[PDB]
Amino acid sequence: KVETHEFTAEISQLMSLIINTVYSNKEIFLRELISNASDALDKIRYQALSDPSQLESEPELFIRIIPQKDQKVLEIRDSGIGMTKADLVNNLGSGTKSFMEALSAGADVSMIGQFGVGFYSLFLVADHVQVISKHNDDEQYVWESNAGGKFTVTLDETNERLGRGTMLRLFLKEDQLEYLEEKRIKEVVKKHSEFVAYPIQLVVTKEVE
Ligand SMILES: CC[C@@H](C)Nc1cc(C(=O)N[C@H]2C[C@H]3CC[C@@H](C2)N3c2ccc(C(=O)C3CC3)cn2)c(C)cc1C(N)=O
Repeated sequence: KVETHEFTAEISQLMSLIINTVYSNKEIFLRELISNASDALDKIRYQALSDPSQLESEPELFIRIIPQKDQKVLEIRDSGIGMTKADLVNNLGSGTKSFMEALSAGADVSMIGQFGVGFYSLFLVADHVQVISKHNDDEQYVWESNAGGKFTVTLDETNERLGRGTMLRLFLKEDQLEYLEEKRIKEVVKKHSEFVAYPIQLVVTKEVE
């Protein structure tokens, strides 16, 4: 059963801004999303210093990028802490207002991650997103959205089990399909995410002839 919720007004306004801006360095979306993954992996790793059974839901700590060319979808999966349904309905934090203000004063989009709202840079290159997530002691959910208006949260009894962590599915814009290319992904990872302290896997798929 689907639950529908409205974005705060400032989030809808941020989305509309990002999805329509003409920024010439849109590749930074991948850095912002890998930084969120890294942070989520740090959080589970450090909780597990007190309580190592927290890692049992998925013993590997990794980041995994899966272009799906048939679907025009770029997936980014991590085995970090994940998000509770509460994180998914009410959000985490106000970073959103503080970043539109910042843009007003000439701030660069590349600085979105200083304000904790790096997730939304994905709308530089995508017009729809699914967030699949699984937190310890809660269920697996799909959060889904176009850019502005409503988002939905749905109990996930259909998809592959994450074990623990998060998978973003970016539905790429027709002008940004280069982020399905292996060499483009590799060089953007190496340029902006060179010092991430977790392995970054990239899946290349030979599709059936
Ligand atoms: C603890 C996780 C953190 C370290 N990393 C991540 C953070 C995020 C992230 O930003 N999600 C938030 C919460 C959810 C899911 C996407 C988006 C932003 N949503 C919402 C939800 C609600 C609202 C609202 O208007 C409120 C109703 C009024 C706005 N936005 C993500 C997506 C992943 C990771 C990660 N890879 O693990």
